Amino acid sequence: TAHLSVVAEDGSAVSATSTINLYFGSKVRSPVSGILFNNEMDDFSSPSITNEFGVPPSPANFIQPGKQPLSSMCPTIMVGQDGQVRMVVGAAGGTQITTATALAIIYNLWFGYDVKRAVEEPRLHNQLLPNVTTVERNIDQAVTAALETRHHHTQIASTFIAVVQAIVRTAGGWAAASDSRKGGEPAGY
Amino acid sequence: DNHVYTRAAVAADAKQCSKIGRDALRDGGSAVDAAIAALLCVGLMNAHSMGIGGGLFLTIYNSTTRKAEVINAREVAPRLAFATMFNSSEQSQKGGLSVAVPGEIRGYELAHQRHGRLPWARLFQPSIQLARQGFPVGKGLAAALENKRTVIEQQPVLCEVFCRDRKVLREGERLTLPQLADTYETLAIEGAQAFYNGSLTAQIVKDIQAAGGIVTAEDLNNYRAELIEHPLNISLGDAVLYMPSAPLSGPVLALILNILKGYNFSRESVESPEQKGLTYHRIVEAFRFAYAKRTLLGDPKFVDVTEVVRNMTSEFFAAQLRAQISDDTTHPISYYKPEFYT
Ligand SMILES: N[C@@H](CCC(=O)N[C@@H](CS)C(=O)NCC(=O)O)C(=O)O
Ligand SMILES: *[C@@H]1O[C@H](CO)[C@@H](O)[C@H](O)[C@H]1NC(C)=O
Ligand SMILES: *[C@@H]1O[C@H](CO)[C@@H](O)[C@H](O)[C@H]1NC(C)=O
Ligand SMILES: *[C@@H]1O[C@H](CO)[C@@H](O)[C@H](O)[C@H]1NC(C)=O
Ligand SMILES: *[C@@H]1O[C@H](CO)[C@@H](O)[C@H](O)[C@H]1NC(C)=O
Ligand SMILES: *[C@@H]1O[C@H](CO)[C@@H](O)[C@H](O)[C@H]1NC(C)=O
Ligand SMILES: [Cl-]
Ligand SMILES: [Cl-]
Ligand code: NA
Repeated sequence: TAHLSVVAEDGSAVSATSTINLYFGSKVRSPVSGILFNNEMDDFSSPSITNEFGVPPSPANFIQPGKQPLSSMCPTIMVGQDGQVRMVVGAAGGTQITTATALAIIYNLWFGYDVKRAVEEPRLHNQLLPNVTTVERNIDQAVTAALETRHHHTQIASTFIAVVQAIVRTAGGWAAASDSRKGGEPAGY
Repeated sequence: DNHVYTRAAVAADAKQCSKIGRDALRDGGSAVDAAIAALLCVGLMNAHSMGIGGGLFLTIYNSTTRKAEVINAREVAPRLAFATMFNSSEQSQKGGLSVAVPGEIRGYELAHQRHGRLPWARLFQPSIQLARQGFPVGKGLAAALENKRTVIEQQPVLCEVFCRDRKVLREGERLTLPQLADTYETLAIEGAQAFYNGSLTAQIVKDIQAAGGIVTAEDLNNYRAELIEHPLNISLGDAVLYMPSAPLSGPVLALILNILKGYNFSRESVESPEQKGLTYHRIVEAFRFAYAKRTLLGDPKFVDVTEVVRNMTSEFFAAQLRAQISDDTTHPISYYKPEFYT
C-alpha cells in the first residue's frame, strides 16, 4: 500500500491510497506487460483459514463473486468551516493504517505538533485481537510505563508502524510531510 | 527544504514522484492530474506497494463546489470466485488464484474524466521515461526486496527486473522496468480501454490464468470504478473530516476520533508523564473499542452495514463507549463486545 496527499493552487485536494496488498502482491509478474498482480483476495475472510489463535472468521467479509474485500485504508481530507482544506492525510501499513491515521490527526489537530513532527512522532497500535499493544522503538518510555502499570502487554515493533503522508494548511502556506520510515520526500512551489 | 509551500504541495513516498506530481501542477494540472501522475510513478518506484495491477480509493475535495467525493476503484472478486475457494493462507496469498480484478486504471480514468485538466497521455509521460532510464532503488523498496529475497530470487520472472546477478537489488542500485514502460505507453495512447477491453486484455487474462487464476476477459470488461458523491464525514470542532465508508475503514477512524474528542485533548494532555500516560492509555482503549465493531463490516453492496456504520459515526454511541473506558486499567477482550454475527 502507498498513500499520497495533494493540494493544488486553487485549494482543491486529493487524498489517495492505493494497493496491491502484500509486498509484490501475488508474486505474479507478467513477462510480457510487466504488470505485478495484486493478491487482494487475501483481504477476505475465509471459513477454513484461522489467522489468529482464538479469532473466528468474519462472515460479513467472506468472498462472493463481484464483492470487494474489507480494507484498512482511509484516505482522509479535513476541511475548515470556511471551505478551505486544513489537512490531507492517509497511511499505508495493514491494520495499522487506521490507527496511524488517527494518530497523525490527533498529533496535529489536538497535541499541536507541526505536520512533520506529527508524521515522525512515534506510534502505537492495538487492534483488540491479537491482545497486545505494539509500540515503536523510540516511543516515550513513560508512555510504555503508563500502559504496563495499566495492565497492557506491550511489545516493540521490530520495524516500524505504518507510513503517513500529510499536508497541513499553515500561515506560511501548505506544510507537507512524507514519512522517513519509507524515505519519501514532498515537493511543491 | 522545510517543505512549506506558498501555492501547492504533493506528499508522496518517493521524492521523484512528489516532483512529478508537482510538475504536473506547475503545467496547469488539477490536484487529480497531479495525483494520477504521481501515482503512476509510485507504481514504479514503490513497485512492491501499489500499481496498475492493484486497486485504489481517492478522496477528492473540490474548492469551487466545496463538495467532497470518493472514487472507489478497489479490486473485486472475479465472477468465478466463491466463499470456500481457499483452504490455506498460502493459497490466498501466492499465485493467480489470489488475484482480484484490478481497478486502478478505471479509477484513474473516472477521476480524470471528472477533474482532469491535462491530457491523459501527459500523465504517463514522465513515468514512461523513468521506467526506461531507470532509477536508484530507494529505502522502502530496498527493505521490501530484502524481506522477500528468497521468494524473489527463486522466481525468474520477478528476478528479471528485481535482481542484479541473481541477487535482489540493494538500496542505491539501478532498477529498470522496460516492459511496464511499454504498457504505460500503450495506456497513454490507447487509453484506459486498452487494459479492460483492448490490446492488453487477453494477455492480462493469460498471465493470471497461467499462474492458476480464474480472472476472465469478462471480469475485466465488466469492472467499473464507482463515484461516491456522499462520503463519510464527521464533525471535529470547526472542521469536517471526509473519509471512505465500508468497504474501507472510515467508520473505524470515525469511531476512534468520536470516542476521543469527548476527552478534549490539547497540548496539556502530553505536558507531563502523568497526563501523557493517561492520554495514550485512553487512545489505546479507543482503538480497542473501535476494532471491536470493525468485525461486522464488509462490502455494503453484499452485506447490510447501514446500522453498524450509523453506530460507528454516532457521537452518542461513541460517548457510551468512552464511558466504559477505565482510566486505571485495560480490559479483557470480551469487555469490548467484539461481534462476529447479526
Ligand atoms: N490490502 C490491505 C493493506 C495491505 C498493506 O498495507 N500491506 C503492507 C505490506 S504487508 C504495507 O504496505 N505496509 C506498509 C509498508 O511497509 O509500506 C488493506 O487494503 O487494508
Ligand atoms: C478448498 O476446498 C474446497 C472445498 O473442498 C474446494 O472447493 C476448493 O477448490 C479448495 N481450494 C483450493 C485452493 O485448494
Ligand atoms: C470542480 O467542479 C467543477 C465544476 O463543477 C469541475 O468542472 C472541476 O472538474 C472541479 N475542479 C477541480 C479542481 O477538481
Ligand atoms: C455528512 O453526511 C451526511 C449524509 O450525507 C449529512 O449529514 C451531511 O450532508 C454531511 N456533511 C457534510 C458537511 O457534507
Ligand atoms: C447500535 O447501537 C445501539 C446502542 O447504542 C444498540 O442497541 C444496537 O444494537 C446497535 N446496532 C447494531 C446493529 O449493532
Ligand atoms: C488481554 O490482555 C489484557 C492485558 O494485556 C488482559 O486483561 C487479558 O487477560 C488478556 N486476555 C483476554 C482473553 O482478554
Ligand atoms: Cl506510503
Ligand atoms: Cl518491467
Ligand atoms: Na516535511
